[PDB]
Amino acid sequence: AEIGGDHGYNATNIAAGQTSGAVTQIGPAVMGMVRRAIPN
Amino acid sequence: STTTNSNSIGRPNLVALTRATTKLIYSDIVATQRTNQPVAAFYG
Repeated sequence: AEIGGDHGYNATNIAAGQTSGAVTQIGPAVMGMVRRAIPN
Repeated sequence: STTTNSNSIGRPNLVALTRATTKLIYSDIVATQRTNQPVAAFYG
């Protein structure tokens, strides 16, 4: 009967770990970083 | 008749030194653990 819950697909809510159900998140993990390329 | 009214004193003996600081008691009050991030968030 425990519903985990979704996010609002709102970048603010995702970034903040805000869900609609049983579990609040620490935050949206880590995928990585993009650094701007340097010209030749 | 040399007495203490003649003999001079170069410097006093400090004997002892102290400091006006206080006792800090928070270690026994606060539930503290070091963090490794600019933000922390506890789970209830």
